[PDB]
Parts: sequence; C-alpha cells; structure tokens
Amino acid sequence: GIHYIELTPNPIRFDAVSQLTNVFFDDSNKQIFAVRSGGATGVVVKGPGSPDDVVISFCMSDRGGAIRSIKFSPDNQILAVQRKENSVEFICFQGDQPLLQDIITHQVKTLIHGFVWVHNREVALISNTGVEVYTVVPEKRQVRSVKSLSIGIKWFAWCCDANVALLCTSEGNSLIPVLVKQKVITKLPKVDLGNPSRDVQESKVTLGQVYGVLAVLILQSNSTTGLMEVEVHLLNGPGLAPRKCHVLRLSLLGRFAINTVDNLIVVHHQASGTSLLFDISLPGEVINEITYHTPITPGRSIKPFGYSTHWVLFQPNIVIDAKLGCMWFLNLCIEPLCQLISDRIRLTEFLLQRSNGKQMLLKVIGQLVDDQYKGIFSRINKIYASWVQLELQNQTAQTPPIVLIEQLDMVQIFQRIARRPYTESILMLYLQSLNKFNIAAQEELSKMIISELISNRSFDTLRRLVSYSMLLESKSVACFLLSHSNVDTAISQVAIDMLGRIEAHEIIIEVMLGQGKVIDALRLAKNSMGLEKVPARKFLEAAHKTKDDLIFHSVYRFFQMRNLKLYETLSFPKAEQCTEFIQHYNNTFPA
Amino acid sequence: QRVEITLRSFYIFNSTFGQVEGEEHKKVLFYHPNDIELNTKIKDVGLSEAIIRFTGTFTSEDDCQALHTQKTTQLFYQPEPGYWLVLVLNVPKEVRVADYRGAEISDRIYRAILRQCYQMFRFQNGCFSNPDKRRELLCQKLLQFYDQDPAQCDIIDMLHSIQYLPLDKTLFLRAQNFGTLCETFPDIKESIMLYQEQVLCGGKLSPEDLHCVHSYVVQHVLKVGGFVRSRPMKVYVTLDKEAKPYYLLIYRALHITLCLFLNADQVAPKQDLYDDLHAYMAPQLTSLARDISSELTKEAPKYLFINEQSLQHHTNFNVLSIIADLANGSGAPAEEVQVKTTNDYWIVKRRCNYRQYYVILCNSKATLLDVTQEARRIFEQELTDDVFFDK
Amino acid sequence: LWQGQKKHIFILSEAGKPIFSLHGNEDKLATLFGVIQALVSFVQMGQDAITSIHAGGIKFAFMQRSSLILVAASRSNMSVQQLQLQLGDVYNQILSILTYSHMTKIFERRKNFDLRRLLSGSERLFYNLLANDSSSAKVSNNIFTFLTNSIRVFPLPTTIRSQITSAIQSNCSKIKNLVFAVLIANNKLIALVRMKKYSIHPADLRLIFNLVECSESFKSSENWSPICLPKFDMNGYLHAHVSYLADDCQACLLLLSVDRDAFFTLAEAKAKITEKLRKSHCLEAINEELQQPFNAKLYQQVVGIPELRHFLYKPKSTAQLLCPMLRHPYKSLTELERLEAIYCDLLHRIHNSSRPLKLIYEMKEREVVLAWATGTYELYAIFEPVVDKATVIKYVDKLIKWIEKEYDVYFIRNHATF
Repeated sequence: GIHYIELTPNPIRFDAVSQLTNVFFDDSNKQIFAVRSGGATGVVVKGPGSPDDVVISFCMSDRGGAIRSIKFSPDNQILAVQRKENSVEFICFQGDQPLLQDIITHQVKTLIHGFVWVHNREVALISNTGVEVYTVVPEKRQVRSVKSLSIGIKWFAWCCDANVALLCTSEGNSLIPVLVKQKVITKLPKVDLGNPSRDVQESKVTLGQVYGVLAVLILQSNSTTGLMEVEVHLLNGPGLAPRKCHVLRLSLLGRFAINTVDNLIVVHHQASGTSLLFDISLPGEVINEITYHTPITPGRSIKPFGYSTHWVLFQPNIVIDAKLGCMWFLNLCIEPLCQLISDRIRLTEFLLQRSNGKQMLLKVIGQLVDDQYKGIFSRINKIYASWVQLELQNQTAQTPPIVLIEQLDMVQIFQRIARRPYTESILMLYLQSLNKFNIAAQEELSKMIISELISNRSFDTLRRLVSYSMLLESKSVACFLLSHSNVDTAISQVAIDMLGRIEAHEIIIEVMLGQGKVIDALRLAKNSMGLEKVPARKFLEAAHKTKDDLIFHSVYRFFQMRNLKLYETLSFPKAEQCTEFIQHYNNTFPA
Repeated sequence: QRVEITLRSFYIFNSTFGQVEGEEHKKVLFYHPNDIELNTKIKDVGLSEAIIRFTGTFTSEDDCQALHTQKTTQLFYQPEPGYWLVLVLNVPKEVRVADYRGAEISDRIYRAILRQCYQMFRFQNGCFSNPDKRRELLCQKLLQFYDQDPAQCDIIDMLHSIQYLPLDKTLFLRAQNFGTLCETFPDIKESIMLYQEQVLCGGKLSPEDLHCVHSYVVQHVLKVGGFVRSRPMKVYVTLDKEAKPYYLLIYRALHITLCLFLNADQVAPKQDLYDDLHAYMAPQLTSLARDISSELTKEAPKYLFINEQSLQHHTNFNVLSIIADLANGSGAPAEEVQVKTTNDYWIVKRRCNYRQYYVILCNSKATLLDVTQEARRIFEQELTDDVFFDK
Repeated sequence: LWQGQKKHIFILSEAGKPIFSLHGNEDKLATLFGVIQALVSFVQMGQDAITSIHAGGIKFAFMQRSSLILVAASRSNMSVQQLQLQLGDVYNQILSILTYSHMTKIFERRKNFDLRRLLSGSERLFYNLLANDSSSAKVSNNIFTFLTNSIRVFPLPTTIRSQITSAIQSNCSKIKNLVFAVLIANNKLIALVRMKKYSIHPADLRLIFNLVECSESFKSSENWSPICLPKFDMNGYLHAHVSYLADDCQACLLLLSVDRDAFFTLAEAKAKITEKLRKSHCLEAINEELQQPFNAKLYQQVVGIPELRHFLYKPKSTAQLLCPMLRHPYKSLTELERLEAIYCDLLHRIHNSSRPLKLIYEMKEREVVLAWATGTYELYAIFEPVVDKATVIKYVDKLIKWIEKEYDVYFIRNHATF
C-alpha cells in the first residue's frame, strides 16, 4: 500500500446515469452536466468554483437528437446546444433562470463536429469541411462570422489554456495545429510526425501541457523489439513550431493512458495494474539529440482506497465515473517517495522542481547533516552546488522559481549541529559553494563561522577570511569579535583592524580608553573630532583615574593650550564646569 | 684586514654532576670541537661556573647573560634548572697592531640563536630530563646541527619570521579543503600544507611549533613523488595544553609538502594505510599544485613589514652600519622614530597594535618634512587600508 | 639592602688588598675582593683581559691600570663605556692625589704595601666625585655636566667680565712662574687667564672645581696647598694659593705656581687684585647676580616657548654647557631619574663610535624628544607629547637664533693670557 498515486479523500458526488438521463462533461470549465428528459425537468451542474457545488436547474424542451455537449460561457452567461449534423441551435441564457423565449435557431450545411468558447462572449465552431469562427448577438438574434480556414477533419482536439486546437486531416496522414483566439486564426507549422504512414486513433493521441509549455503526446511501439513507448513533441520552437524533444521507454505491452499530475506524465497500464511516472526535467540518456527516459520508481499501482475499464480520463488529473456517479482528482504522496528513491542527488533533483519540495527538502538536508552523518562529503558537496545555482539565478534575474532556498533557510539547519567536531568542515563547504557562485555571506552566517573558528583554535583561517573580506563588514560583527577578546589577543587585533577598516572611530576610542591609554586615545580624538569638539571632562577624569601625575599634567597642558588658541587666555571657561580639576592640579603641582 | 665573527667553542655542562673530587670530567655533557684536550674543557667549564657564581651574589643566579673579554665574548643560557648552554665567539679584528672591535656585536641575535638550538633539540628528542650516560650520547645530535654563517645574521633571524604567500580566494578555499582527511581517516590528528618555502595553510598550531616544523622540513627533506622515507620518526609538539609525541608523515607533490601528525600512543602505521593515503590523495594534490604554480607564473627605497602575532614578514630586501641600526631599535603604546646616519641614510619606524614597519631611504638633500612625506608615500603605495589613521 | 644599592665602586690592588669601597667597610668585604682578583688573574692567564659582565639588569665594568683593579657596578640605564669613563675619572683622582712617579716607585718596591696610608684624609674628594650624580638624593645639573663632560659659565654682561679679566692680567703680570689663575663662584667659572704656551684640559678644570667645592677650609684662611694636574704634568706638583674675595662677595680665586717658596708674592697680588676689583664696582655686579635664583632672562625666554620642558645646548669648539632650570613636572625624584636616563640614552646613541648618528626624532607616549649634531653645536631638546612636527622645528629654530644672539653673555670664546 506504500504508493505514490492517491485520490481525493473528499470526492465530489453527483447523480448516477440512468436509462434516460445522460451525462456531459466539460473539460474547459471542469464541469459535468447531467441532462434529464431533454433538459425540461432540470439539468444538474457539478464542478469547481465555490465550495458548494454550483448547480443551475433549467427547463428546455425536447427538440430531437442526442446532445454531445452543452457548455456555458467562460463568464457563465450563455450556453449552447447541438443536436444534428445540419441543425445546430444557439440558445441564450439570461440571469439565474432560463428565459426560454430568447432561444435562437441556426442552420449550417457543413459536417458539424463541435464548438468551443474562445472568449467570454465568443463561440468558435469546428466543422469537418473546414473551421470557422462565429460571434453571437442576442439583440438582433443572429450570429456573425469573421474568418475561416478550410480543411477536412476526421477528429479534433482542443486546449482550454493555450487555445491551440489539434486537428487531424481527412487525408489521414496529416496533423496541423491551429491557434484560435479573437478574430485571429492562423495555421501553425505542420508537425514533423516522423512517420507520415502510421495509423492514428482516438486512444493514441493526447494533448496537454507540462511545466507551462504545451506538448503533444503520441503512443508508439518499438520498431525493433515491439515494446510500447510514448512519443513526445514540445511546442517550444520559434513561432510555436512543433519539435520533438523527449521519448519515454515503457518496455511493456498493452493499453495505456496518460494524465498530467503535478507536472508529471503519469502512464497507466490496465492489464498489469501499474502506473509509471516520468519527470521530463530529470537528467536522462540522450540518443541522436533526443532524450530517452525511464520510470524513476518500480512500477506500482494506485493506492488501494475506495483500474476498472469504466473510467474516462480527462487532462490534467481528472478521472470520472459513468456507472458509479463520482469524480476524483489525482495526487502525490511525497513522503513515501522520499524513502523509495535512494540516490540523494537524484532525490534533490526531483524535489527541487515540485510544489511541496521545501518542507521535505529541508528535512532531507537536516537528516543528512545531523543524524545520519558519515565520513556524505561528496554528496553535500553536490547538493549545495545544485540549489545555490537556483538561488543565484533568482538574484541575477532581479515569476520566482518553485522551491527556493536562501541563506536564512539553511542557517537554521546548521544551528542544531553547533558545538560539534565536524561543524567547521560543513560551514566551510557551504561558504566555498557560495563563493564559487558569487553570493555574499550575510551577518548570521558570518557570526556562525567566526564562532566555530574561534572555538576550534583556528586563527590562520580567520585571518585569511578577513583578508579577502568574506565576512560581512558590519559594526555588529565587530562587536561580536571584540566581545571575546580574552580567548587570545589575535582576536583583539583582528577586531581592531576590521573596525578601522570601516572607520568606526568612537568604538576604537572607547576601547583604547578602556585599557588605559589616554594619550593615544587623545591623539586619535583630536584628529577625528577636530580639537573644537573633544570633551575635556571625560579625558580629564580618565587621566585622573590612572593616578600617574604625568599623563594628568600633559592632558591639562594640552587643554590649557587649546584654551590659549581659542580664547587667547589660559583659564578654563565656565561652560566646562571643571573647577575641581583646577583645584586638584593647583594643589598637586605647587606654583 | 677584516677577520669578522667566527665560532670558537660550544658546550653544555651541569654543575650538579661530579661534586666528588676526581670526577671533574663529568661536568661536560658536550664540547665542540671534540679535538681539544680534557684539561682545557675542565678549565673553560670552571671559568663559566666562576662567572655565574660571582654574578649570583648580587641578584638571582639565573640572571647571568654575557661576558666580554678583550677578544672573545661568551653567552649563557639556562633552558632547564641546572643545565647551561655557552656559545663562545670571536671578536672581529682590524689591522692597520690589532684593533679589536667587539663593540659591533649585538647579544640579542646570538642569544636568540642559542634559544633556537635548544628549541630544535626539544622538538626532535624532547627535554633534557646513570641516565647522564644516555643523555651524553643522545646529545651528539648537536654535532651535525653545528655542521649544517655567524657573520650573516640580521633582524629576521632575531625574530624568526617567514615570508608571506599571497593567493587568490578560490585557490585558498580549494587548498583549505584538505581537512576531510581527519574524517575519512580517523587516525590523522593534524595536517599542515607548505608551498616550496612559504607556509600555505597551517592551522591549529602555535607559531613556534610551525616554525620548528618548517625549519626541520627545509633543512632535511628539501635540501637533502610520494611518501619520503628516511634512513617512524617522532616529534614533540604541544596540542591541547600538553606536549605529546606524534608520528610525522611527509608527502611530496610537485612543489607541495603535506605533513600529517599521527597519534603516537599506538603501534606504528602499516603499509596498507600508506597505500590508501597515496591512492586517495595523489591526483587532487597534483592538480592543486599545478594550478597554484600556473597562477603564480601568471602573477630605491626598501621596506620590511613585520607582524608580531603570526611571524609573517613582507619585504623586498644596505651596508653593515645600516643593518646594525635596525637590530638595535626594535622590540606597549604606539611610537614613531626617525634617524639619520652620517652616510646619509634615513630610517623610519612605526609600531601599530601588533606590527613593526621599516623604511630605508638614501637621500642626502632631504629635511625632516620631506622624509616624512616620502615615508608616507611609500606606506600608502605598498599598503592598503591605512592603519596609522593618517587621513 | 647592601646589594640593592644603585651604584657600587670597588678599588683593589694587583695582589688583592682592599683600598676603597663606596658602600660598606673595606675590611668587611675581603672575600669579594679576593674573588674579583682571582677572576681577573684567571682570565689574564689566557693572555686576555676581562672588561665587562652583563647580567639581567646589572652591569659590571672592570679596569686594570698600573697594578690597580677598578670595578664599578650599576643598576641604572648607563652603558658600559660611560661606566668606564667614570672609572677613568676615579683613577685620575687617585693619580692627582699621588703623583705617578711616586706610586710607580712604591709599587716597584714591596708588592704588599697598603695604599690607604697614603690615601688617608682624602676620602672627601672621592665621596664628592662619586656623589656628584643624582642617584642618591641630589636634584641639580651636576649630572648633566658629568654626562657631557663640560662646565657651566657664570652669566654676566661682557663689560663686567672684561673688567675683571683686565684687572687680573694687569695686576699679576710681573710675577714669575704663574701658570693659571682661576676665579669661580657657586660652581660656575667666572674668568680664567693662562700662560701663552700652556693650555688647560677639561678634566683638570673639573678636578679643580671638585677640589674647591668639596673643601670648606678655604674661607676662613688663605690656604696654600699643592695640587697635581695629570694632563699638565703627571710627575710634577703645582702649589695653589686659594682664598675667597671678601665676606660679602663669595667668589673664590686660585693662583697656581710651580715655585713652592713664592707665597707672600701671591698674597700681595691677591690683595691688589681685590682692591682694583672693589674700586670698579665689579663685586656689586657679582653679588647682584648671586641673589637672582634663576637668571630671569632665560626664564622669560623659556616660558615664552610652551611645549618645552628641558634642553641642553653645547657648542663644539669648547667644552661648555648651557641648560635651563628644573621645572614641573620634573621637580620630583622619579621623574628626574627618568629624565637623566633619557639624556643618557640619547647621548650614548649619538656619539657611538661604531655607528654614529646625526639626528634622532622620537614620539614616545609621554614625551617628544629631539637630538641634533651639527658641525658647530649640539642640541638635546624635550617637548610635550601631543605636539606636531612643524611647531617643534619652528620652536627649535627660534631658540637656536636666540642662543646665537646672546653668545658672549653665556659662553667664553677665547680665554685670557698673561
């Protein structure tokens, strides 16, 4: 039961199909419609949106012909119905209750296949003879046309997001995408199918986008061994030109279906009852500039809860029930996957491109660095250089990348491994990776590195690190270095040197006065402050505490000459308020 | 006709031995040269003891430091209580009659040399403390030491400094990465990496031990592709507040010497460990050495900037009179000394927190202000991050 | 306590017979003298001579001259050469008390002759000479005169000095065999007149100064005593007529003659000299200058320059010194010792023979010193610790200009002649 595909614990529930009622699904708005008695008694609505399932019950008569699709507008204001190959009626919806008097009837000769909404107020129709594009008007009760094309069509396919419709020609050996939007429809470069003679069927072609780029999927069997495979073409060429980029190696036989869950191409095998994941961005073997891929985990079934041939699979992760009356959504359990995959580099690569791969990635790094540590070195040498590249790419470009780990994320990781013998090597490896990718070290990492270097009695490394300015040159870092000052004196030397680097003179003066070097502090102050701002009181008190009778005389004489230069006198101005020192000097040194 | 300083004698004696009459030859534990008669050895030891006991009537006995006769000068030194080292020297002569000039000798340099001799002996063999018969035969280590110039001595030899190796950040980070050996191999307690002669990355070791290791390596391995084997060598270095024996393993890349300190309270390492270390370490070390060599290939007033906390100087090194002045005025607050000699040489000295700066100029048409400006120009040119707060 | 003193002077004989000791009794220290003699002989057996011993804070200096052993120990900052100079001064004092021929013959006689017999009653001169330093209790400038080996000249206007010299050289012209006539007052030379062909040497002049200063019986009588000048003639004696001028002018006059019988002539000449001085009012000027405590002119000049604590200026042609008065903060004893050490260090470094200097500038914590040795003078100034350099140079230049202006008032260029 330890599996990687599960279903929703709270599935949506709706009315089961019967001999009279029919069920119609809309992929564009993820809505299932269950018509009753031709819509006269009320059609129920089930799908996404509000937490309560939105249902609109409406009445509409019996005009003959089975419905293949009824679809609201993207703003849910107008719906449509199709009955016959030559009579397709455009019905108008008003408010929250059907104004049945406003229905519009339309007639077309062409072989009708289906209709789509290209905008909130635009309906586009697909017909065999050749496509077109119409626009409705309820006022005059007619529908206008703008453009067209012209291509025989056997079967079609539609995309709601990119509005790119994949059409198969009636010639049976040509596939051409068309980009359809407001007033503008144009052909795309014809897809290089590779084999213009292979037979194409309905269960052999699927269209869906991964990682935000639209791609086409074709099922195939090996031309040498006969084993089944999947042919992948990505619409990433200049001008949305189709281009083959990937091939998947299934190495089984039978029927297969493809969904797209969390940007993973899931393949289902009904016969063996197993599912296969394929991650496109993972490093795989490349042959003839075409990358070949293999399942990342051994084949396993969906988690047993709640492979019947009755389902209908809709992109991206929609599975519905015909005779059961339910509808789930697929999901991934990353906790079992973090244990199934053993290669740490592969697991990091897989998790760096998920949607929840942050809480699990940080846990993996924490387990690898703290609990299960071994002599691992070359593994965390690569994990760093793997995510620091993403962090650098985020900065140099300033949509942020999915899963992004900064310095403050993994500083918290290194906290629990502090005061251990092997912490220095890990910190130095991290700093080496950052330096290799040209990223500055912030305050907290610098503080941690300084603490570990000081504790482990390594001073040459500290001197070399300060020399290259690999630690943040902040006043807080200077205070951190200076607060120790007692393990050794080289720490004090480094602190003073890097304090003088950033020109923080007040702290240097305070420290020098702390040791008891009054003359040097005064010399520095008269150059920093400027001889009109030096505090006489502080220096006189500091020189008086030392009790030396020579420093006191020199300081007193310096201030006397300052008074002479400023005020042309040898007396102390009343503003200073230092008559006590004058009395002390007069008593100490008799005239 | 200059004669300059030579070496006349060197001996070690302990007055405790041979207190009974007839055992006057037991005082000497070593005498150089060994060709001298025993009576002369006893007479010299007696003179040294007489001088020491004459000094010991005014102050403490362990204060005697020198003797200056008319043509010979002796220097005393006591590393441990009882044992004395003596270094007899010869005064330079001038012939015009003999003009002895014993006033051209600075005691600090040669007393530092006396200190270094005992430091090296302690590094290799241990402390000085019948066992005296074993000691007297183990002290014939100081026979090749004084066989492998007295006149050529300066301030650098007085302060025991090693030049500085500048490297860019990336290469230094790569070189410091060789600290995972203590984790992959749990036996190794310490590692030090040297370039050809400058210390590249030596950490968790006091400057004295690092100087001893560097001097021993340079003297033996460098002068006379893998593990160099000598014809299990133990060293005595202090780690974690105690001096303990350690095995020394020396691995030689192209220009890189890597010394590894194995624990010495167990059996000697086997051949499998050497093979594992070689096969695990050779290619990375070779590549690093090649990269460093290529980078270094890619990259008038004198000066000498000495550091007192790490003993790494930086200079571009002057007549004998000038060289004598630098060794005189050397080592507390900051200071600033400017001196002009008769032969028109200006000498400037600074002393910041823990450093010493020297600049030597040769200009006979300068005043005090001009000399100060020139020294400031040199200091700004050859240094960054102004340290003197000149502004 | 005895070994904790700051200066020791021991004098021995070639055999090891105690003679003189500055501290303690010469007979209580027999074993030390025997040890010293044994050490000296032991070193000399190897055709070598011992000179000094440096032992961690204490220095000893040895000398062996004319079968005498001179040993001096000092805990001060003095180097060994200066201690050798002090020992040479002591030996010169001995040579002056006993002429060289007498001592060399008596030593050629019995080798165990005690010299304390011949050196009895003259301990005052030795004690004065060795106490002329500021080590024990003295606060004066005699240490500064000793360090640079020169004397100080009494500051008088040129007219008074010219009158005094003219009076002396006019009154003492007819007397035969008069070599020197010296007039000093308060440890300071006033005038000096000498024969044409014979000069004087600074060591002998300092010896005369010591003799006059130490003796006190020159005031109550017209004493007639002999003196030996080693540089003049080391084997011959000189007889000195010494007498003060009056009871209100305390200036002492010395007439030196080679004839032992000519004494009444010297007395008559002294009477005539004193009369002719009193006639022209020179004694009034001398007495007026003797009452001034600090020579107010130089005091005004020094106070006119702040950031200056002390200096001493000495020319090169002659051995004379000029220095101001001791002022705060150097009026205590510890600071006085520190200042003495500073001058000792600077003087030793400037005049070193192996490596001589020309200019020393230092900016230590508590002072800013400066030395200078030009071809015509020699200055040693001390400034305040927080002075810049341009101000120091300006002050020094102004002071030198002022000193050069008032030269004839403080210094004597050429001495007189009979």
